[PDB]
Amino acid sequence: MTPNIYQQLGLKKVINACGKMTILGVSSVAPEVMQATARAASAFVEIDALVEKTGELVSRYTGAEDSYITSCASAGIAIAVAAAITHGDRARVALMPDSSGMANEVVMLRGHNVDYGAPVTSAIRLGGGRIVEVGSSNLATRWQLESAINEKTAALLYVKSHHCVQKGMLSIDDFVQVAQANHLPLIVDAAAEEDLRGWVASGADMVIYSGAKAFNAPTSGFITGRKTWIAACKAQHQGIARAMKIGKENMVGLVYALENYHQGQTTVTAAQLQPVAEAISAIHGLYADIEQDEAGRAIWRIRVRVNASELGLNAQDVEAQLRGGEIAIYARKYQLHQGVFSLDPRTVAEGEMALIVARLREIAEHAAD
Amino acid sequence: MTPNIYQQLGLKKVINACGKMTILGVSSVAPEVMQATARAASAFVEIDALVEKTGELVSRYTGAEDSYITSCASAGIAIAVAAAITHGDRARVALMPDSSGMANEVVMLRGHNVDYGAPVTSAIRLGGGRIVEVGSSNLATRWQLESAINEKTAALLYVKSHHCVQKGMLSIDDFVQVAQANHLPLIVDAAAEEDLRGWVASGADMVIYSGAKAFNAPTSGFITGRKTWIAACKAQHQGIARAMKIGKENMVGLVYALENYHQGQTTVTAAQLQPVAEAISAIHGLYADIEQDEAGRAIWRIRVRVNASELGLNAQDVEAQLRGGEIAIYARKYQLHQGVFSLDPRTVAEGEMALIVARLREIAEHAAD
Amino acid sequence: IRLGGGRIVEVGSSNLATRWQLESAINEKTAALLYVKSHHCVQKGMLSIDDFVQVAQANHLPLIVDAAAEEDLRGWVASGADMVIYSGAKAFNAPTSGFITGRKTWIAACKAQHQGIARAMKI
Ligand SMILES: [Ca+2]
Ligand SMILES: [Ca+2]
Ligand SMILES: [Ca+2]
Ligand SMILES: [Ca+2]
Ligand SMILES: [Ca+2]
Ligand SMILES: [Ca+2]
Ligand SMILES: [Ca+2]
Ligand SMILES: [Ca+2]
Ligand SMILES: [Ca+2]
Repeated sequence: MTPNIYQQLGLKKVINACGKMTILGVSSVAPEVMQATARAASAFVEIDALVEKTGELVSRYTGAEDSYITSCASAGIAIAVAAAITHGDRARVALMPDSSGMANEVVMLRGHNVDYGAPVTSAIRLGGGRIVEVGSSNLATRWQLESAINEKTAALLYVKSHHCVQKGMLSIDDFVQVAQANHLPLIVDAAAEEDLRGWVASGADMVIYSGAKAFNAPTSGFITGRKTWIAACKAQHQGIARAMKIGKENMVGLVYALENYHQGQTTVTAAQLQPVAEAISAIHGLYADIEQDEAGRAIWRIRVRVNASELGLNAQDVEAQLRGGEIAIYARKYQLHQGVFSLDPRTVAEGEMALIVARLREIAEHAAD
Repeated sequence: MTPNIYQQLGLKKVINACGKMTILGVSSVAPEVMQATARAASAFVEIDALVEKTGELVSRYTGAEDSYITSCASAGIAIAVAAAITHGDRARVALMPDSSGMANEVVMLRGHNVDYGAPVTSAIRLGGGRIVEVGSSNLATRWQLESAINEKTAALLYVKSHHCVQKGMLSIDDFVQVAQANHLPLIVDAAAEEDLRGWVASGADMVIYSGAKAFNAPTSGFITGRKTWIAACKAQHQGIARAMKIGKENMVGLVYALENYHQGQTTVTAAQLQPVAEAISAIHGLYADIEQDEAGRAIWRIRVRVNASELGLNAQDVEAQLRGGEIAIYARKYQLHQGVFSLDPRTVAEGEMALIVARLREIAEHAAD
Repeated sequence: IRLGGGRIVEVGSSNLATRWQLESAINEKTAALLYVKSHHCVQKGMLSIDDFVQVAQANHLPLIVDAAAEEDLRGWVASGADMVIYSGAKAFNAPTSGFITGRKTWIAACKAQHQGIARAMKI
């Protein structure tokens, strides 16, 4: 392959087969999307008019009243909290994140206090919020959520993620009901979610997505929800949002990435994966098969099982040599203890499949057995 | 002209003749720079290796030990303060911006407390800093700077800007001497500055630039300085810097924009401006002449003076109709009270000069006199 | 200001000050608004004397104007300021002196200071 730009700077060529991981650059933007960004970058625009129009265009995909584009989902969380605390008041916006003497408590489940590389507490604290944790890490009841609300509460936060505790937690419906009964905004963190309308439709006031993670967009994120609260988010441009800046180029890039996602994307069919699966199985000690997501639909992956006796290496040794090689090959390390590594083709580009098989055989030949 | 992407979204075509203004998108990235960004966006990379290499490449232009790329200059200020307060300690990084019980005072001149669309206080406060203002708005002595230092002081901040009070303030040398005498880091805000080496060479520990403003780069900024303090800046990726994210694409874009700036750029010569100046003077009531910067070198601009009696409109009426027209034309509004507006050709692209002259005549014809 | 018992509340930045910033600084602890006319002050980007008069009269608070070097005796009183301060030596080549001029109700409160802090500022 012709060397990528990172190879030209002295870095390794990376093959992504794990997923949208922040340690590898999150996502690969489509070339059609980068064209729209470059044309936007090479021209001036009235930013105030761009903010409204991009919010209007993004809202067409989410079904909310208005939308606001941010630099990332973490910035969306900080802005959404600041919106709930300041109500858009220009004086309070300049004070953030020193919310002294204001209603600044953000109520969330303890099971949702998650670390995605950085603690979700940091994003909330940047917006001026003070975290109030509800329930235990394994169980949370509704009366615990209702008792946590008092005159200092500024917002409720619901976090949707596989990082969160999956059982024993309250439903999104419980948060909506408690929030509207106390006349408080409900904020939803759906950073990796691809469902654009489901979280807004549930009655949440502000929902936060990450444009890079889910929709393979240039570095971006957006808040979508009620126009009154989105307006309070926009007011943060004179405050904390000035440090979380996204330019006109990536604002446009997100919009075209949403349209590129809405038009549809041709996912890799199972028929295409089988030739790659057969080649890996030919290697001594490696057995490869195509597997749909055991708990998910419309996702095909190549599961590879390693026999230490035949190959001479365990699955941990294979995965490490895949990354450590001259071409950094990142596979899924979930079931590595069980002797299995898997390949997610969604982040794999054309031809990259063949290179992974070549490295697998080279690792086998270097066993020398 | 073929409609730009913003025109396709329903927005006005903008002609920039004022300068790098945040209300118009700051800057126009060079097409060669956008190519490097698109290739970077369409590929994965080990971010940890990219952070070091980009810091090394940026440091070649500034002469500092190391460098760190940020989303904007405001993010660089927040990170630099957090670096001075946390010293890179992972526990303190997670606490920001709640720097309770730490040395968190940032000492700066009151004459440097400026508003660039957002108060510089907001960026400092996001990093955990508490502002300590030195001197008055018109005068600041050295003993005032030395008396402000105590065991709670975390850093000294020097702000370079035309927004700052120009006379009566302390020199950069005074800040360096006081900072090193108390063993405290000196932070310099040089967001719009094009001098990459002068501020680092003066002995400042961390200097902050804006990649978009000065070097016509995609949305970016960087901190450059001593490796020990830059290391404390990098440590903020697990804390407040997670919300001020810049992706791999604009990280590369800044590096290629610095090389595109270092190779040199062909500035518009005075000979090229004269045809445009002559056409404007042909209009009744308008007198146009080329003028070098009265206080600056190597900057040519087209100063246009309006005669209300002849034209029928004052300079304020002309400037407003330039912006309000179907093509938004932004001129310099500094001496508009004196009956003069000027045209800065640095942000004007090829052919855009001719369109401005056409609108000027249309405004004159619509006088109907 | 501190000799008179005041605690300073600063509005805006050194280069820019908006009206909503001026109005937000007013609260139940506010005792007066102060406008300073001088070449020492920042010229561009600051609020006009009219903005201070309107905000002061909207909160029933006294507006104080420092016009020490000003030779305009009537212009600052005419704008509606409650107390305007001049320096007799600076502008009118007088022996060491100064004066406060303004509304009779507030000048009376100034005269009342002769039993207090004004005993140390004797003319
Ligand atoms: Ca509201
Ligand atoms: Ca749902
Ligand atoms: Ca072993
Ligand atoms: Ca080789
Ligand atoms: Ca250190
Ligand atoms: Ca210098
Ligand atoms: Ca008129
Ligand atoms: Ca027409
Ligand atoms: Ca007057």
